[PDB]
Amino acid sequence: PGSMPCCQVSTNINVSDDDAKKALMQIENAISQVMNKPMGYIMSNLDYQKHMRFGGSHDGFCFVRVTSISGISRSNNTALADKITKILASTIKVKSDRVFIEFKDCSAQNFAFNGSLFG
Amino acid sequence: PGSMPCCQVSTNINVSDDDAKKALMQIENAISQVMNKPMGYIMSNLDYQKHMRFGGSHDGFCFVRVTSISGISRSNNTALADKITKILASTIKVKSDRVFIEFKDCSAQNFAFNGSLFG
Amino acid sequence: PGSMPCCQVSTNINVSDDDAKKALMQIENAISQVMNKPMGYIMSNLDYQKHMRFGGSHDGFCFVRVTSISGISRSNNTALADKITKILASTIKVKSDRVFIEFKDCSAQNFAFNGSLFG
Ligand SMILES: [Cl-]
Repeated sequence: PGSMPCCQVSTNINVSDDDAKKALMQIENAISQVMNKPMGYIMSNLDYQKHMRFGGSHDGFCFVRVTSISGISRSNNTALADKITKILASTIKVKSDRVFIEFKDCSAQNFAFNGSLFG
Repeated sequence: PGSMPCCQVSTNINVSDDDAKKALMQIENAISQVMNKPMGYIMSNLDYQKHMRFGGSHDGFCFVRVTSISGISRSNNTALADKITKILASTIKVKSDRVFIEFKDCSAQNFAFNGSLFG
Repeated sequence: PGSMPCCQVSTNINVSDDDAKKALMQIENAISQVMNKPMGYIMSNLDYQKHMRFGGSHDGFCFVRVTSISGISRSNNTALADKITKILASTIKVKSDRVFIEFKDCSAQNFAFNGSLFG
C-alpha cells in the first residue's frame, strides 16, 4: 500500500451520530483528494472529550491529528489544514479559530498493517 | 502566535467533572508560567480510560502528553514534569510513581490554527 | 528504569470489560518478551471509539500505538507487529487486515516518571 493516512478529530462538542459520520466522510473525501489515496486505505475517527478546553474556555474546540507515512508536506498540509477546518466549521459548528491541526510523518519501519511492516 | 501548547492527561481514575476542571486549570497555569504563553493559546484535556493499566495493575495511573512547537527544551521539560506530577497527585490523588509524562516537539510546518500553518 | 513501554489500542469494537483485560494482558506479555522489560514498567490501554471507521466502513478495526524510549528497532517492531495483530484477532475477533500498528521512538529527555526526566 505504501501509505495509509489517518485522521482523528477530538472535540468537546457533543456531536450527534449523524453529524459525526457526515464530518468524517467529508474529511475522508478531502484526504483521498489531497493524498491521492483510495478510500480503502483511509482511517478516520471522531472522539468526544467532554472535559477538553482551549483558551481557558469550554467553548467548542477541535484538535485534529493527521498521520501518514507519505504525503506529509507543506503543500498537502496547507490544503488539508484549509479543508478540514472548513468541514468541521460547517458540520459541527466549531469556530475556525477554535481548530488545531497536527500533521505527523511516520517512517515505514514504524508502521504496520496486517501484521507486517511497510518496509 | 508562534507556539500553542497542548496537554492531554489520560487516566484510569474516574475523575469528577469539577476535579477534572481543577486539574486542567492548575496544569494550564503551570504551562503558562513555564512556556510564558497567555491562556488564550493553551489547550488542555482530561481523558478517562477505564481499561488503562500500569505495572500489571488497575490502580490510579496518569499518562500525560505535552505538545508544543517551541518550549520543548530540557529546562522546561524538567520544570513541567515536576509541576504537573505534583498537581495531579494533589487534585486527583494519583501516586507520584504512577504518572508518566511525554514531551513532543512539533514542527511549525506540521501545525495549523484557523486553517493556516504556523510556519 | 531506562525505558517504560506503552501500548494504546483504539477500536470501534465495543469490547466487554473482560475481553479488554484479556487482550491487554496478552499484549503486555508480548511487550515484556520482545522489549525484555518487567511488567512493572509496562503501560497498556484499550479505548473504545464508537465513531472510528476504516476503508469507509464501520466494521471492526483497531489502531495500535506502541511508544517506548528504547526497543523501537526493526527487529522488535516486526515481532510485536505480528504478535499484537494475532492477539487482537484472537481475543476481540478483529480481522488482521483491519489492524494498524504505529511505533514511536521517544527521547529520554522527553519522558518523565515520578516527576523526573529519564535522560
Ligand atoms: Cl460545547
